[PDB]
Amino acid sequence: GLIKKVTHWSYDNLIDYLSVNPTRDEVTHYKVDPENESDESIIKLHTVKDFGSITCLDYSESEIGMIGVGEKNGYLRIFNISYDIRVRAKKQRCINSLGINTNGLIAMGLDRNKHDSSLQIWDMNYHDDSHETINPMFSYCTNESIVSLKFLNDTSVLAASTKFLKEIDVRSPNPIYQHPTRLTYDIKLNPFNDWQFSTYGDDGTLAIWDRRKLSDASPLLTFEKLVGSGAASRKYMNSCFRWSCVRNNEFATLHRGDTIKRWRLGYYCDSNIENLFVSSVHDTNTMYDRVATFDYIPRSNNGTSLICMRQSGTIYRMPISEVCSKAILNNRNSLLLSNFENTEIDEIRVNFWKPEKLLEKDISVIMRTRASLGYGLDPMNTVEMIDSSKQNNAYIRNTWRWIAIAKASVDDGTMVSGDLDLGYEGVIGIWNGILSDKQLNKEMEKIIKLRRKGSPKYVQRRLCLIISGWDLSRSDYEDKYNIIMKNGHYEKAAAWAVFFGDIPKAVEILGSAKKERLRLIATAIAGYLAYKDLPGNNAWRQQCRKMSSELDDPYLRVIFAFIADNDWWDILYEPAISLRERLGVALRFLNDTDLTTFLDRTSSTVIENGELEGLILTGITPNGIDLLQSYVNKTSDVQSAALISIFGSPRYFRDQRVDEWIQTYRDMLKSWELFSMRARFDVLRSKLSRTKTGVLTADIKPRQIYIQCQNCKQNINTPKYCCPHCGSSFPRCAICLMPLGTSKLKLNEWFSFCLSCNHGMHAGHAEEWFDRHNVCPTPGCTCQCN
Amino acid sequence: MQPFDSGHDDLVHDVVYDFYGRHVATCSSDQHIKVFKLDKDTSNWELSDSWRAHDSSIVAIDWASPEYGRIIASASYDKTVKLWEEDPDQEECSGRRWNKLCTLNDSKGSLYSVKFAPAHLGLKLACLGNDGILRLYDALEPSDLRSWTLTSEMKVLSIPPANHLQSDFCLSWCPSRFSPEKLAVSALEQAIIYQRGKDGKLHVAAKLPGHKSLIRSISWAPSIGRWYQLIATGCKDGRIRIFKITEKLQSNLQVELLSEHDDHNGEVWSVSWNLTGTILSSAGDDGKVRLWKATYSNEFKCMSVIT
Amino acid sequence: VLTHWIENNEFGEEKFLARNCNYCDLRVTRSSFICGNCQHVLHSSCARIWWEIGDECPSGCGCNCPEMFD
Ligand SMILES: [Zn+2]
Ligand SMILES: [Zn+2]
Ligand SMILES: [Zn+2]
Ligand SMILES: [Zn+2]
Ligand SMILES: [Zn+2]
Ligand SMILES: [Zn+2]
Ligand SMILES: [Zn+2]
Repeated sequence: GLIKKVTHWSYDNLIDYLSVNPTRDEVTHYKVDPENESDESIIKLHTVKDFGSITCLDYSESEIGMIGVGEKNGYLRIFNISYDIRVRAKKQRCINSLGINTNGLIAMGLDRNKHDSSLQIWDMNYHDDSHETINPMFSYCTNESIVSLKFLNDTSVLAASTKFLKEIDVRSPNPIYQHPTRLTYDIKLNPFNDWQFSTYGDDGTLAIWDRRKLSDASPLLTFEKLVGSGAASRKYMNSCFRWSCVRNNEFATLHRGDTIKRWRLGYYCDSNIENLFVSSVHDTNTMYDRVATFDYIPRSNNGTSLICMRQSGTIYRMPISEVCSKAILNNRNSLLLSNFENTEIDEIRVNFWKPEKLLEKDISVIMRTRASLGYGLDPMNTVEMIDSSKQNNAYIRNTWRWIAIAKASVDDGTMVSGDLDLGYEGVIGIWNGILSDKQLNKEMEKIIKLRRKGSPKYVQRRLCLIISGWDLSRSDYEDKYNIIMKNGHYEKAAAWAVFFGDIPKAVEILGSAKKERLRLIATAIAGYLAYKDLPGNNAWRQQCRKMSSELDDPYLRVIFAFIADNDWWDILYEPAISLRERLGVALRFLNDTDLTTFLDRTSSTVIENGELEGLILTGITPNGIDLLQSYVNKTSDVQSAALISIFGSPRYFRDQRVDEWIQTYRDMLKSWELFSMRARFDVLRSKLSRTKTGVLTADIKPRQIYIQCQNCKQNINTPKYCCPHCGSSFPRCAICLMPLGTSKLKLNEWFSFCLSCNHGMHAGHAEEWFDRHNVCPTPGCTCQCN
Repeated sequence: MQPFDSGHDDLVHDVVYDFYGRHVATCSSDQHIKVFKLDKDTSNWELSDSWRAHDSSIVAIDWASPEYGRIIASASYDKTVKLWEEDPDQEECSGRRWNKLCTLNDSKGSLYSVKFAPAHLGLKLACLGNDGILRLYDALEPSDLRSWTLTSEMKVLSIPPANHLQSDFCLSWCPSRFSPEKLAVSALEQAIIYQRGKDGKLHVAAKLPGHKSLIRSISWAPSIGRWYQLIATGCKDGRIRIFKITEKLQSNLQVELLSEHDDHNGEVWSVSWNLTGTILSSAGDDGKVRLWKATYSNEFKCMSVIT
Repeated sequence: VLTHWIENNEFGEEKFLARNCNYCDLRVTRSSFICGNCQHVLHSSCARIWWEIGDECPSGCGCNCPEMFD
């Protein structure tokens, strides 16, 4: 089987093909359309049959249709498809190779004859058609069997015998070189590099040769056992290696008749001669197995398709898949795709799941949008911004509400005074205690006795009520009820009334509401006041338990759970209600021996579960940093960890994880070009690293530059219009001729000193000058300062 | 999924984003580097500069951190590493916008991968080629960015690979500012994590097991603040191996495989992480790009598949 | 007046980070802004952007640069 691709014959975009069946009997001409993948593009035009057993084939590029056909008997049947002459050598033997040059020279590769020369070249315009034998214009290679030959140029020819590689010209009888090697079968020329060709041998050891390396003799490349055997045994070989016609330093080989490997080559010059080496190997499986030979198809936009002929002679068309070479991601969650075949690059912007929806739901772009909106800079502002957004961010709003409460407590002077700090602490730290016990107890009582205008741990429960924000008055409780009712959350108002115990007020609040369902719930709640003395296990409590099981609202769920049975333990473990309310109803109504167990259980749950609402229990402490670390492990949200841990870490405890989170968030803000947010984050870190004394514990950048005067070589200002150490005159502005002054920032107040030419102007003057100019305004400076 | 044509005359070998994400540089096999920028008005990629860089095909480029300026590395098959700095006062699309800085010729082999260091180690650099020798280049002088001095030289393979056998090399640095310096180095069927010891010389710290075939891409997941680090491996098999590296020779470190997916049925060419290490983009021989995320468990599950 | 960098004996990255703007963390070479109380650089564009919205030094040293740059 031989599929030979012929160009320069079709005026259209189609590519002509010449095919020989694997039994070596017929010659078929095709015209293949590259733009349609289906098999209808392979148009079978002509077929000439009964050509004995074909051993070689060639084509003439000068005139269209001249297709020489060889045979085993010796007849070199040269005819046209798009007359018919039958020539032969003077001695009848098998023709093993064939080449037709551009000018008209036609060579022929014969077997080994002692009294005849193998390589016989004649011209078509200078041959007599009345004789079967030929008139060899140039003859070489006596007593040798030439198995492969090809025309390099209009004069020279590269022929290979059974043992030598010969570069023989017609201008001189002396060949350029004769290299002794066995790999001398099927010389194929690279359509891009004219100095490179590839042969193979009987063992399949393919080798790429360089002509200039042999002329001077190692092969440029070798491939042990690459292609099929039978070179020295069978004269009918399937071409299982083809040079690439679409890009340089590439070729394709066929292995076991089913897979096709495209080997892409790399080249380096030791300094014209490039020492080749294999870079990448791409494997493509054919559509149908048992393929004998294949051929390339030059497609538009540097595409590749493979027309292949099977062992049965059936010809089909196998496209090459567009395999992605590189799929890089981005800080903005953008995917960039590069291909192994064409030039263009695919981009998936952010603007089985959909790609854009998955890139929009990732936490990277969520963190980017939150950082652009100003998340975490002010806790009350971020509670306001989260609450005025509907998605369903529940724990974030509650933990930022607690952070706002604790920051208001610290800013008011509460629980920062005394001999010990006790700032941003949690419920667990207050409850477990841990220099004298009486001294800390009396200063903690003094901490209680600051806003004064039957339990043993009353000097700790009150501190937990202060920390959690549950030390509010009953008139302010009525005001809070009015606020929650005005917000529209009637169920939360009812839940707070149930929490604070005034069940008739819960009935009054849920009654006369905007919904009929809330009125039905109010009637069910009111059916409890005249009912709480009942022993239980009755149909009303069963109905209330069923309603608690079935209902979707968590506030009414815990309302029904408290109404049906007067126990708080069904309320303290409900996760859908906020943990601040649960801690309020745990400090208000629970024995200390049970409150300690509840605190231990809830703290051990929230440390490992990564819940951000556990910061009420644990505070911003090392255990709070453990909580935030587990939250980062579960969620990959370093933004919230940074904005929470900056409140208490460098003020109180040096730990490496907070520094990692701060540096990561600063690099993320620089990555999204949010330099303003990074600067606000840095000044907020400096504000929140101040101790009670006032000493800044944050790490600041060291001092960078200072201004000299070159008359006393000192600083002109101490951390007037004259130098304060030598009295020399300061340089003036180049625009308004006003000097430098040394002793809410307006533009016309500081010099914008260039660090290259050392010439200073006022910033308003520099903006007005450098907007329409690009040179230093001083007389004799060439420095583009803007 | 709008495409843009890079304008190269040959294959495109490596495309990298910059730090800010608004610039891409595209190396190619026609010895050219084209830098593209994102216009905020037209919202389309446009060429900033195109220039002939090396004497062979360029296979890897990498941006430097912007605190060091606009520096683009370039490793190619002509055994050269060319470093390019952008001149601010130069015309657009002229070829003289990016000024050549150095040509590191210390490697006696055709290079495959160049990777700049993170922004906590210095202005370091890494190279690997078909010579088995790892080379590190530090720019120790902040006054001039041309005295690039070789500092570390570790041999990875015993012998250089054969002329005909194909082989791949890839690098990935550890971007953790609060951990000892580590380097993930892939050589054929071996993936080794180096570590900077107390003597200033790298040592073999941990080897990733598995890898029955060639390794086509190593990507270190960004250290967002977690207690574990992740390495994504694209092998010549179908396997996208994710390794959970826990660190606790300054510090010992353990390697545990987290996931191993055969969901491509071919060679995995490029695997790459996101900014936060949440989305893993794997491109394989099936023509489809598969995204991976972790939901409700440590094991990574599949997601949207882009073909 | 010539602007003189503080010759700080440094070893690693702070040698490179000495000559960097405190708003964008890029190298400053032309048209800088220098405070006197704190010795920190800014670009002219970075200073004209930051002082429209900020009040302290963007490096967070606690220096009120609109009132202490003299
Ligand atoms: Zn002076
Ligand atoms: Zn002026
Ligand atoms: Zn000047
Ligand atoms: Zn200047
Ligand atoms: Zn700046
Ligand atoms: Zn400052
Ligand atoms: Zn200042």
